[PDB]
Amino acid sequence: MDIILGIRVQDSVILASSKAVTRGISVLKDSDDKTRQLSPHTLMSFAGEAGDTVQFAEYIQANIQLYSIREDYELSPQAVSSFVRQELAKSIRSRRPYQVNVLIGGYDKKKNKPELYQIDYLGTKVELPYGAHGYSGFYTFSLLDHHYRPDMTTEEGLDLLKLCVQELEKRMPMDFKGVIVKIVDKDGIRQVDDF
Amino acid sequence: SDPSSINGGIVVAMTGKDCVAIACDLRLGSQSLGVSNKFEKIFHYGHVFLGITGLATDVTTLNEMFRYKTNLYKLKEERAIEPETFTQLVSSSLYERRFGPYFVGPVVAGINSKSGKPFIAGFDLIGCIDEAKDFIVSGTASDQLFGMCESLYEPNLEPEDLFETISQALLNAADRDALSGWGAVVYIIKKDEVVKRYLKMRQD
Amino acid sequence: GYDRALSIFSPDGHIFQVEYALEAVKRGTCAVGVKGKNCVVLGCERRSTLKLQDTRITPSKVSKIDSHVVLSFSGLNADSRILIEKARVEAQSHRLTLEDPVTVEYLTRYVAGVQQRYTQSGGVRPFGVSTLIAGFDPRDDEPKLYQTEPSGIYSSWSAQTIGRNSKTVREFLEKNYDRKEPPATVEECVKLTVRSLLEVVQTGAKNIEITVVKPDSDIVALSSEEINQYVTQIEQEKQE
Amino acid sequence: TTTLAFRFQGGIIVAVDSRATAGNWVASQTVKKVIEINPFLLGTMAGGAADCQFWETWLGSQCRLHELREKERISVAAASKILSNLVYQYKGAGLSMGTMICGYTRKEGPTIYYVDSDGTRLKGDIFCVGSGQTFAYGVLDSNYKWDLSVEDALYLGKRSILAAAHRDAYSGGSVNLYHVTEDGWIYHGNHDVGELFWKVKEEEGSFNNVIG
Amino acid sequence: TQQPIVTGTSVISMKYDNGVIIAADNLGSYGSLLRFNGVERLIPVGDNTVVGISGDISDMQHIERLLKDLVTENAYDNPLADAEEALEPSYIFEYLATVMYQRRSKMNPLWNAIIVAGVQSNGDQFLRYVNLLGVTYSSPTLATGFGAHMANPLLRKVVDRESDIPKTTVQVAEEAIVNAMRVLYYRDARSSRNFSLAIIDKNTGLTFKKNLQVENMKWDFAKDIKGYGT
Amino acid sequence: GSRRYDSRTTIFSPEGRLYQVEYALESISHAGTAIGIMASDGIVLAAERKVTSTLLEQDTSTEKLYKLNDKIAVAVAGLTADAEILINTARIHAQNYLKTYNEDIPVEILVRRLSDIKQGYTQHGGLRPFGVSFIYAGYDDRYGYQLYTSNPSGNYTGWKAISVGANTSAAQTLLQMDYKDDMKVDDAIELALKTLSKTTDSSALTYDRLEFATIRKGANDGEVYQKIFKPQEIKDILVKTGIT
Amino acid sequence: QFNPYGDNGGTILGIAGEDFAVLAGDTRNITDYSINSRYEPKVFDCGDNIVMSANGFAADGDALVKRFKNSVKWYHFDHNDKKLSINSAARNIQHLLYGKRFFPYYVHTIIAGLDEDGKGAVYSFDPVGSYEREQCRAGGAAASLIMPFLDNQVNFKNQYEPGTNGKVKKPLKYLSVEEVIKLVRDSFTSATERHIQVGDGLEILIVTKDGVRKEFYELKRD
Amino acid sequence: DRGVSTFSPEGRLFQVEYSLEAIKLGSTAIGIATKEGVVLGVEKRATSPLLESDSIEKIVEIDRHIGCAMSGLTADARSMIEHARTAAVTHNLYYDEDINVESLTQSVCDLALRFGELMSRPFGVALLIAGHDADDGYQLFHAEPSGTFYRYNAKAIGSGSEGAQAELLNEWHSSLTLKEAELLVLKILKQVMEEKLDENNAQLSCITKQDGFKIYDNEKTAELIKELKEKEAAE
Amino acid sequence: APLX
Amino acid sequence: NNYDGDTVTFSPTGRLFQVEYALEAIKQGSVTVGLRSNTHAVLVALKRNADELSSYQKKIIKCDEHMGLSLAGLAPDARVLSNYLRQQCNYSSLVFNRKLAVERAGHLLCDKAQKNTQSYGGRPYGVGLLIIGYDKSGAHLLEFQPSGNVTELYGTAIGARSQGAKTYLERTLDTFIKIDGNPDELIKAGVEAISQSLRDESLTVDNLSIAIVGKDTPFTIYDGEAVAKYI
Ligand SMILES: [Mg+2]
Ligand SMILES: [Mg+2]
Ligand SMILES: [Mg+2]
Repeated sequence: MDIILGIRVQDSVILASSKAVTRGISVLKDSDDKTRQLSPHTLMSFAGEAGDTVQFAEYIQANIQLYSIREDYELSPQAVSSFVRQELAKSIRSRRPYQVNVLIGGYDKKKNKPELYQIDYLGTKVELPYGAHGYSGFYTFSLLDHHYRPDMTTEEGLDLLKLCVQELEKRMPMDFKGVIVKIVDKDGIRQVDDF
Repeated sequence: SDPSSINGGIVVAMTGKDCVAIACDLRLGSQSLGVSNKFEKIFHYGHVFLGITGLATDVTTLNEMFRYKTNLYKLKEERAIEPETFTQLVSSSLYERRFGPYFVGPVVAGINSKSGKPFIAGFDLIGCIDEAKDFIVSGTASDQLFGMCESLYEPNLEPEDLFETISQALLNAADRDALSGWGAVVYIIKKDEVVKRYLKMRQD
Repeated sequence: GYDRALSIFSPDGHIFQVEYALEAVKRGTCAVGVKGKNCVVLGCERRSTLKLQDTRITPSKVSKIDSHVVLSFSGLNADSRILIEKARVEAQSHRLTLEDPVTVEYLTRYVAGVQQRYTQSGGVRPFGVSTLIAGFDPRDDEPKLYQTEPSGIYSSWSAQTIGRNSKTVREFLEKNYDRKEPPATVEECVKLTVRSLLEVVQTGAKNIEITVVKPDSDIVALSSEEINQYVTQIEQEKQE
Repeated sequence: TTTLAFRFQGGIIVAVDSRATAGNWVASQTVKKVIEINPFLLGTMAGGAADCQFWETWLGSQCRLHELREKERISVAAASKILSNLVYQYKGAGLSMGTMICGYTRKEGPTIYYVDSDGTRLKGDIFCVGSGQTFAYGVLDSNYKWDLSVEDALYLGKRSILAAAHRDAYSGGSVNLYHVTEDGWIYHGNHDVGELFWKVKEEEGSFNNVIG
Repeated sequence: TQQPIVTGTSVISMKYDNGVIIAADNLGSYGSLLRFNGVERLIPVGDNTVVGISGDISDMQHIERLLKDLVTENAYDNPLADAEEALEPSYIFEYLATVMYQRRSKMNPLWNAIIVAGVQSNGDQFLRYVNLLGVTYSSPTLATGFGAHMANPLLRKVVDRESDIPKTTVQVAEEAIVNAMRVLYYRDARSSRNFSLAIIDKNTGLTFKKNLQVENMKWDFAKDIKGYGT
Repeated sequence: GSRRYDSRTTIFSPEGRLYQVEYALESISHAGTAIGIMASDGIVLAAERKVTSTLLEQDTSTEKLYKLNDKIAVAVAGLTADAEILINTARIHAQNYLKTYNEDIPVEILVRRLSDIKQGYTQHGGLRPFGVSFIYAGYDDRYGYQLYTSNPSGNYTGWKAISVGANTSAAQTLLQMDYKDDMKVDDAIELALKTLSKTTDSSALTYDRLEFATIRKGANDGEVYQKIFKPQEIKDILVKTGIT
Repeated sequence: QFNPYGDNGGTILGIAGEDFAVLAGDTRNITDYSINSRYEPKVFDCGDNIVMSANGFAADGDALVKRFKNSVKWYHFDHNDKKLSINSAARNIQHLLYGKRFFPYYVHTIIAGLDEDGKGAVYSFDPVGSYEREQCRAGGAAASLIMPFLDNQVNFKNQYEPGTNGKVKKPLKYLSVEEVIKLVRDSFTSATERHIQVGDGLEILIVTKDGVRKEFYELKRD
Repeated sequence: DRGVSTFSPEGRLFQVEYSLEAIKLGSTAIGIATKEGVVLGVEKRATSPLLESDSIEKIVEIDRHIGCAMSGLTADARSMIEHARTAAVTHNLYYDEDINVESLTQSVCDLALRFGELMSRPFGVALLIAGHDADDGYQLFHAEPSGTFYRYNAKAIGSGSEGAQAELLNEWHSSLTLKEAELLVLKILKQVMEEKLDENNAQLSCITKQDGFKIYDNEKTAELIKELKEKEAAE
Repeated sequence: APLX
Repeated sequence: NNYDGDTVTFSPTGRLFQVEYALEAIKQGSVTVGLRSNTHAVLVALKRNADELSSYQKKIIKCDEHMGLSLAGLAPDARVLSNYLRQQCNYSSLVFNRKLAVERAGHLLCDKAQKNTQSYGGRPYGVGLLIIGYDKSGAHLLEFQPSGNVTELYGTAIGARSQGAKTYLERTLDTFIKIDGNPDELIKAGVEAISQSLRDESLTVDNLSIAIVGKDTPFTIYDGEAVAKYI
């Protein structure tokens, strides 16, 4: 875990997540996908404490999928993000809290709008045009403040994202082994294979 | 790792002549890192207004909790909750978590619909009601707000004048606090009209 | 807690509460399941003493347990919701632990086990419900159709019916369904299912529901006009 | 400990050392660090000896119950997840485990899952676990190809453990080799480092740091 | 988790040819304050067993009540309570040992060191130790606290191994015990001059001696000692 | 022991019926009639109060029509005390959903959960069922305007127009006769009152023996309003349609 | 603060032959620098030709042996007087130990007996239930002194055939009961010399198909 | 009404006696024990021709060395089998060995009387438990809802049990081969079954030391049926 | 406390 | 009649019919005999089969090295009660390092059976037990009835036609009580006693079940070819 980024553009939400899994002085894996599809038009990326991350992500995934089957209907990104926030808000006062930070990228089919939500392990939710967790923000936010525009295309968003990854690869102490990039839009979720 | 100063933020409330004002900044951060400049800390249930500073997760949770409770109140009582009653509800709910408290600094503001009397109140994180004729302050720049309010405030201000006083109190207090600012909102509240104004302030 | 043993044996060796639960199934609206060469079709009767109904929002007779399995039933409608809910939860729990969706046999075995438990637990009565459970196993193209009943027994069927006048439609299916050659296409399977319901139903208007399930989570419900075309075609061939 | 397992054209190689240590005291030189969960599934043991031994034999009992209930051999994914979900319940209690669940099935093919006591679960082609993992990685990474022969791959797994056994003070004793195929796992012997080192030195010409 | 408040010091004991002897002083210390002087730390159970207890006195009084209750419970529905089905020393010890280990395992120990001395029904001598940790052991001589460091060496000169037990009379054994109590008064800062002594013999039974004093002490040489060197 | 005095409230008859459910429905059939009619631009709820006394305080009274949230209401037929237990549970459930998802609860989800509670009392616990039938009238952004009913069995169904309580047979025939799909709210108001007027056991239908409510999108732009009618407003609507 | 553990010293040793097995242990029991008993046995016959010793903290040691002896008793009651094999006893003991994983028995456990083929068997355990069959194992305070000696004399480590250039090892062979007892006695006398917590007496339990036999030998008492 | 755990004047538990009547209504199940193995056979009895008979599962594996056949209210047997499998595997975990057949049966029978006012009624199913262990060899057990179990050389349960048991009395001897036992189960099943016996409405199984518990294929059973018919016509 |  | 629906109800004459019906289950059970001398105590038990293909139901159960019983009636109830005795014997050994007195064993069984006769929902035990043992006060024989009543005897019998063996032992009292230091002769007397309860059937090798405990003899059971000596 470590680097997860998110950018909401005109017609889509783009999530970028680092591929490295490090334990001690060894990079155990360099192709790890730090994300789960919650519904056809909602994607969640995650980072934090080992074990907790995947356990939390899959638990949320199961609950949203259960809801979808029961009602034969897809929950809105706003509704999913609120559910996720409440679960983390419960968790923080538990005996052993989930130490997991997440980004939720979704396309609302009723509103025809992309939506990006940032939620930390305390249950702190915010809707943003662009978001990050951990030390990633300390480089990207200022970069996005400058170059980001609200009417950008998906291709312009991907170039903006390349600029962030390049800055992280230059100034970050750790080797995070690049990123997996996924796009969320009206047609659902797809992965960019060449990044 | 001090829960009340991780996210930052401030709220201030004031009374005037047949009116009340409540105002807050828009910053939400993670210590040094500014994260959001759209995080409003003032909510309302009917005509009763609640501002909440402190740990942002608890701010959100309590809003959802008091929306929950004031909705059930209205269904059973067949009338909107008043500021005096709501103040007691906030106090009870916070004290229920005496040895595991929400890390917040709430502020109630509103006008009683029956009597027409302007009302404001403040609480500590565990429910102690602080009632005041003049003003209530809360947040990471509370010292600064106390200083500004105590000097700038005078009684029986008209809505238009009260707006200037509360705005200047918040702005100049926020600019002496690292964890507060990044925009501001002011609510002017009369008996049957409410105006909301976003202020222009320095964005550092 | 309420402890009374409600389901007990009688001198002749019968458990009347389980048998009386079957009578509730016999009272319920007819439900039929037919499986073809590459599909399963679930047909359901809807009684026409209820006009002024809102079919948009009224609970459908066939329920999705997962994206690849469906469940219909005959008997007490309220009782069925409890079984459907538990089944849906177990389907998601199975995906979570095994990292694979349930087989139709497994899902059936779970539902039947719940029904059985209510026949020897204190303070509860059996479910007044029999179910038809149909679908396709993950990465498999062989059609599956299972039946369950209040006692808790379950089994696989080439074709089966449950509910009121089910003995009549079972008679029809027994001479019209060839084991050596099942309905080769979707059309053939739906037609045989509609034909079997037309022996019992009344009118082929808004009384028959049809749901077709195909491999790889391909489930769709037929509309009124689509079903009415089968009804119109069958009657014209009958006059001969 | 040093344990590894990797995927290749001919299936999965699993290689482990056999040393147990209590501080600087060498407790044993003959520990079985491959647990024969069942004829089709192997588990490797690193970290707490008891923790690994107890819960992986328990895992075998759960896998047996699966095939009795479902009339079908358990998947590598499902087997690994039973173990990971188990240790996750104990998270924070102080369990110490670094394991690798290795197996071959029809639906999955050759599969390796890394599972540890803080709840991590990772599918992957190559993993080295233990106090000498880094030494094993060095040899393994600089010499691994998917197209390795069953013969060559067996040697590389053996040679990698030997590299760690030599450098890591807390790794040694002997090498235990396993080959995992569809048909199941095949044992490829116990190789004492006492004789194996000098044999490899002489025949390969490596280990020049050591006084010959 | 506890800390002892009012405490009793050494309990000492040994086997002889026909039975066992056990002794302990009558002091209840309160830290460095020698608070209570009338404290009996030897407690007989029936006419064949004596339980000697050191450590926390509040826990000792709790154990007294347990042993008292054990005698009552054993008498229930038991026509042979004063004969074949009477309480043996081995039964009494195992019960206490069970309790001590259970209490340490709940992290709430009885803060004591206990020596059970007695004679079995077949005439065999019984002498066994148990403490707050649930640790148990047996030996021809047994002692707690300072007694372990100073009494055991003296008592082992009389009975050094099993074969010395038949060769040791009650007169010689008692003489060694009384001598050991004197040495403890010389050298243990939480000991008193007053003590109790009990003899359990297979022929003459239980003899309980109260209000004994340490006597024949050597102090005269103190007058010749002047200064600390020069 | 206590076995002797157990009525066994959750068992089957030889014919496969639930005794207590059937007998609870028989109780509901004597309760004041309640009608629900769903139009394209709103929903009407109409209910007859049980034989009124002239000294009953009519304006500050609530017997038949209850508010669950801002978008959903129910008409009651049966034991009022039983209904209020269920109503409070439904109100709480709606707020739990809003708290969890930050969205108003869909109508069916609220109905299903309330019906599932009724079902439980027929299958376990050894307690008598709730002697209550509901007509649910509500709106959400998925299905728009919706009418449902639930009964002591815990079975619920959707409707265009439906009656519960007394004289449902006669009331349903009359609704089936005059109802059509393109109907407006004001027409539905007239149908609801006309139906009660003909099916009533009283001599003549008056304002003091009625409760009335509408759920329209008649507010200002794309939002729903709940109107629980006042006594004087019922008096006026009764004159406007020419019943009195 | 109360410390629920203690150290009672002493050392134990198990060796397996072809058709026999021995489990030896000194009889000294200690706390700190004091002797509690010169003869307190800690090697026990548990029935079914199984001998056992749990060395370290004696209270935990006695509790474990007590529980295992009881486990053997109930195994007979529940399984028609079936003989508990050494491998089955070993697995059972693992569950006894691991049952207290989060408040462990502070002991090193060794059991000895015959396997189901009649061949000598020794099993050794860690405090929390990790176990392994071995030809040879020393446990307790002087384990570090004795174990490397056994590696050299039982398993013949570091010994090569004279004249072979260190090419051919000295080959492994089973030792007679006479030879094993010699190694046990010499191991303990050496440990007695160089370890303060070891001495007083040595008790050896020998297990054959005929039963369990005992032998006792004096050790230095200083 | 009356208590569930009540005794009759004759000294029998009403509910246990009534559950025995339910077992008499069940389909036939036969077991025969030999020195070469134990054979278990059952009548499937499909209620309708449309029912796919291969899904009827009345013979079941408990462990590799223990099998099980059932008769009566077969749904009740699911939790009994679940307990048996757990008991067998748990014992292997605790003791690193196979569990004795008798000890397995005793564990299942402990559930039987755990009913009253625990479950609400006794089980309405009888079990034939067949297996092998090193101590007592090949064994067959009849487990009732009374909590009682007898060991048998041969045993029939179900509707045609009294007739089939009388036939087993004459036919069984201590030198029967496995093949002889297989034919004998088929013969006696054909005699007591309503419908004509074939590979689809009957099922065979066995347990041997070497290969463990095995349910036979429909192809394998069909040949044994054909072998049986030829041998009866041959004299 | 045996490690691997 | 109206007072036998459960164990919590007294009849007008002060009877507990459910306890009496449980007593009836013992009468239907197969005969078992108990007798003792001053040195040894012996149990003899006639085992019963379902048919010629079945095994013979085991009647005797071991509780400790020095104690055990025989059963007549519901066998599963005996298993529960014997299991309780095994635990109580075991508790005495682990806690007090003390062998449980046979008299205390009886008192414990009495109190366990009693609680099942005074509470709603439960039922009485449907089995009778003959407990033999050797403790610190010599040999003992006890008779347990599920009413709760436990009785210490020189000899007795329970089960069907147990009156014959009970009459025989009443005549033979003076003889068999003085069979000290001779196990085989005490068994012979017990085998002759149980023979007075036989009708149409005789004692065979897989039919007879004998158990013995004494001064220098742990509780051991004899079945199969080991009882051929006594036929
Ligand atoms: Mg600032
Ligand atoms: Mg700044
Ligand atoms: Mg010394």
